[PDB]
Amino acid sequence: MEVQLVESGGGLVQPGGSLRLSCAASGFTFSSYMMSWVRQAPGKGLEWVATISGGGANTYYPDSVKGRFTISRDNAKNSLYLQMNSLRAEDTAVYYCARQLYYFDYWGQGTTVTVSSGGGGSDIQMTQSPSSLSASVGDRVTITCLASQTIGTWLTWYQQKPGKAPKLLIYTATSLADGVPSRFSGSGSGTDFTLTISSLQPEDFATYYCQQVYSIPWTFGGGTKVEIKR
Amino acid sequence: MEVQLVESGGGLVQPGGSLRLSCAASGFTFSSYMMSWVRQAPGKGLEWVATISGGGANTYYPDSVKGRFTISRDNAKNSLYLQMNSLRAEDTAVYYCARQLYYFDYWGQGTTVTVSSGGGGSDIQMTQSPSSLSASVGDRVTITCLASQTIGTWLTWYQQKPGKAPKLLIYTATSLADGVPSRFSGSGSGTDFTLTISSLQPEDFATYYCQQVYSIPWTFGGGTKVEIKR
Amino acid sequence: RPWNPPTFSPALLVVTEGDNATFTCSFSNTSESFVLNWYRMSPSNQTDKLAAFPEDCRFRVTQLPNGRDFHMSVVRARRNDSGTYLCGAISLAPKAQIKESLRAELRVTER
Amino acid sequence: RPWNPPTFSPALLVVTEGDNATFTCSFSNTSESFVLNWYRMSPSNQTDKLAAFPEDCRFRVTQLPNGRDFHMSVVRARRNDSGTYLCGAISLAPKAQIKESLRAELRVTER
Ligand SMILES: *[C@@H]1O[C@H](CO[C@@H]2O[C@@H](C)[C@@H](O)[C@@H](O)[C@@H]2O)[C@@H](O[C@@H]2O[C@H](CO)[C@@H](O[C@H]3O[C@H](CO)[C@@H](O)[C@H](O[C@H]4O[C@H](CO)[C@@H](O)[C@H](O)[C@@H]4O)[C@@H]3O)[C@H](O)[C@H]2NC(C)=O)[C@H](O)[C@H]1NC(C)=O
Ligand SMILES: *[C@@H]1O[C@H](CO[C@@H]2O[C@@H](C)[C@@H](O)[C@@H](O)[C@@H]2O)[C@@H](O[C@@H]2O[C@H](CO)[C@@H](O[C@H]3O[C@H](CO[C@H]4O[C@H](CO)[C@@H](O)[C@H](O)[C@@H]4O)[C@@H](O)[C@H](O)[C@@H]3O)[C@H](O)[C@H]2NC(C)=O)[C@H](O)[C@H]1NC(C)=O
Ligand SMILES: *[C@@H]1O[C@H](CO[C@@H]2O[C@@H](C)[C@@H](O)[C@@H](O)[C@@H]2O)[C@@H](O[C@@H]2O[C@H](CO)[C@@H](O)[C@H](O)[C@H]2NC(C)=O)[C@H](O)[C@H]1NC(C)=O
Ligand SMILES: *[C@@H]1O[C@H](CO[C@@H]2O[C@@H](C)[C@@H](O)[C@@H](O)[C@@H]2O)[C@@H](O[C@@H]2O[C@H](CO)[C@@H](O)[C@H](O)[C@H]2NC(C)=O)[C@H](O)[C@H]1NC(C)=O
Ligand SMILES: *[C@@H]1O[C@H](CO)[C@@H](O)[C@H](O)[C@H]1NC(C)=O
Ligand SMILES: *[C@@H]1O[C@H](CO)[C@@H](O)[C@H](O)[C@H]1NC(C)=O
Ligand SMILES: *[C@@H]1O[C@H](CO)[C@@H](O)[C@H](O)[C@H]1NC(C)=O
Repeated sequence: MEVQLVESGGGLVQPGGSLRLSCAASGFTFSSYMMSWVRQAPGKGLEWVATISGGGANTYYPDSVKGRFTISRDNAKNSLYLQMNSLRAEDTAVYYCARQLYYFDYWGQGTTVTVSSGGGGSDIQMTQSPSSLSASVGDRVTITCLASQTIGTWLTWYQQKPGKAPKLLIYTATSLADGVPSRFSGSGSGTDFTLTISSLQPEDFATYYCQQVYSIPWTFGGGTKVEIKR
Repeated sequence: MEVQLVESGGGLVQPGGSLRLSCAASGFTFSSYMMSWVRQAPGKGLEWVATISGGGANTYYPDSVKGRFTISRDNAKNSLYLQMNSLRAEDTAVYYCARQLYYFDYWGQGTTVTVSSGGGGSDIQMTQSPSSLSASVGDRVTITCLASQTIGTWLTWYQQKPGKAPKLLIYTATSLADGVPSRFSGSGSGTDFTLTISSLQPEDFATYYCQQVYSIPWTFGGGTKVEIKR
Repeated sequence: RPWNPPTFSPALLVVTEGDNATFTCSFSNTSESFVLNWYRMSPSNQTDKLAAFPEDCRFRVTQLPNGRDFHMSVVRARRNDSGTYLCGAISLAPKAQIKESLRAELRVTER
Repeated sequence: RPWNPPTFSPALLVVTEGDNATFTCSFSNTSESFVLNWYRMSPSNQTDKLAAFPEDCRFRVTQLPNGRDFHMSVVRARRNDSGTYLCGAISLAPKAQIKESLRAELRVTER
């Protein structure tokens, strides 16, 4: 035949999405040439993204895509593939496949992949307001946590002392875990929740997280760190 | 008898590598409680990674690790496992195993997983000559490329006209690709390279890129746009 | 009867812009004959009165039912809301006297 | 002896600061009796001579060996080097005479 490279698979995606690109070849001994994926941002220049040897036994990626992108090829079908996982805004580009020698020999006309900025979450996003805090021993401390959706009372409060693992403080947003002092208070339902330390103590020096266990994925707050001045 | 969870398996992995985590349980009937891995990257907060049911019949994962991670439990050995495939630098964290009902009551003290690359800043960077230029038909244009390191004569020149894929012009920095007019010329070796157009023609309206093929990552230059000016 | 000034916790608040920054003025009042003020140090050291209890829309004071504590919050805190704040107890009691609290800092970081 | 003035390419150079900006003045010369001058327009809009072939330090002219073209370069080009540039052929063969080029623009972009 005549040498030919045709790309397929492009389209619009949201950040964190998945996309798989196909490049089909003809007109040369496909199982002998290195194959490549080179991309170009909509306004920027060219950057190489993946390469696979003729027999498929050798792969090469730049560091920006290692762990996300996977180049593969099926020599029986004379096609080349690129699996793009957890797409970022930096991945919006035209994706060409190119027969690779010590140069890039033939280029396909490329497929277009557009990573939107659409969709915020799709998971319940927790928001802790105070976000860092320093009060003297005996003060009253208030940490608020805001849920994007309604979670009822399915809200958990964790305390992580320095250098140690998180510890269960309060579950279902009001009930107290065993071995926890009474100065810790929990309240709220639906979207607004509050953790109250009625009288700060040096042993309360830690970082506090909220967490909804309503639906998957179970999401945490950003954490509120509590220093103690004196 | 106290409940104890002990994690092992963390280590240094290169991006795209693989790692397996263990968690040894004791102090409760392991067969009837849900187990889960929660991770925390350095300086950041908590995020949930995987969950297994008590009998092992049900698994749950967030979208960021689906297909990559596989949680498993051996109720005979009272142990929990996390198989981590295709690791990314974002996966660098301390991974805790935890007992899950509708809160994480018991936490292990965590094992550290680090995903990093030693490539750092040993990349070859290519810069190109006038960033853009505007000459008339028949003028003699000259374009330069510069390499951060010595690359011998492993330099390539490409021509990209609007809405089209790059076309190979010059390989090994002096040779001329098939079907390229004799007016294109390439010079240089080591660090400084030059592309010369002996007589600008209307069909030379394009942007020109250089590219080293000496060592990965195969990097391109910023390009030089050549406008046939009014 | 010497009555002690209110306390203003926390001494430092680090809230990201767009969120709610809530302070807590605690006052163990001897009488019911008092009002509360919330001040902010202007660059000229002039204590600028933000809000009062009882009573701008962004500066709200709410009274907690425990009869001791008050919540003083900045709704949708802007970045230049960073500065020095304090609460103040005015005594309408047999003798009229103002007693300010220890000043505290508030930082508003960027998103 | 009617002879045409030289040409000065490219008409617009857009160089990042710190690089080498290279113009190309081409002259189809009737004789060997001539020199070349590289002018830059002042804010007063008349030619300031930078360098001449044959013979500053950051303005070097070289004779491309094709007997037609000359490379006139700005080494380590600064930001304020942007302006209007041109070349001029000074014939010394009978009737000394100067014929300027078409003016070309230089733009230096900041890093
Ligand atoms: C247009 O101008 C070019 C450029 O001229 C040069 O640059 C300008 C600025 C002035 O400084 C001129 O004086 C310069 O010459 C012309 O280009 C030159 O043309 C001459 C004509 O031959 C070239 O000549 C010589 O040099 C070479 C070595 O480089 C010698 O080997 C040549 O020959 C001798 O030796 C032969 C045996 O070995 C013998 O048979 C001969 O009798 C002779 O003795 C010769 O001396 C010169 O190299 C050219 N330079 C360039 C850069 O091209 C061009 O001719 C002009 N055109 C017109 C129509 O005037
Ligand atoms: C210190 O001050 C508090 C608060 O004083 C109040 O606020 C200041 C700013 C001034 O405006 C005062 O004028 C206010 O009183 C003291 O508390 C108050 O004490 C009252 C009895 O002396 C008590 O009584 C009345 O209301 C009862 C029902 O309360 C309803 O309203 C309150 C809010 O005010 C609410 O928390 C509650 O849940 C009810 O909805 C009623 O049962 C009584 O019979 C009486 O009619 C006030 O409730 C109480 N206020 C608060 C906020 O606690 C305190 O006594 C002062 N201490 C000293 C030592 O003087
Ligand atoms: C930021 O605050 C507003 C309202 O502020 C409240 O007053 C403060 C003194 C504080 O102590 C908060 O707990 C109070 O809620 C929040 O919005 C409201 O939501 C309720 C829902 O029932 C609604 O009826 C109100 O009209 C809302 N008011 C406003 C001004 O929006 C808002 O959600 C808070 N945001 C964060 C991130 O905390
Ligand atoms: C920018 O140019 C300078 C000097 O230009 C050279 O000389 C002109 C007359 C012309 O022929 C150009 O094509 C030449 O490249 C380069 O300078 C180096 O200068 C040092 C002295 O400081 C000298 O030791 C080196 O040998 C010179 N290198 C070369 C290649 O000539 C300079 O490297 C150029 N910079 C860039 C970014 O291209
Ligand atoms: C006045 O301002 C100075 C700094 O200029 C500060 O040290 C001092 O505490 C301020 N005093 C008051 C009452 O605001
Ligand atoms: C703070 O920023 C707002 C803009 O959101 C502006 O209107 C106001 O004048 C600023 N105040 C000060 C003291 O800078
Ligand atoms: C250009 O800037 C340099 C600063 O490096 C200065 O010395 C020089 O005088 C300036 N020349 C003009 C024409 O602006």
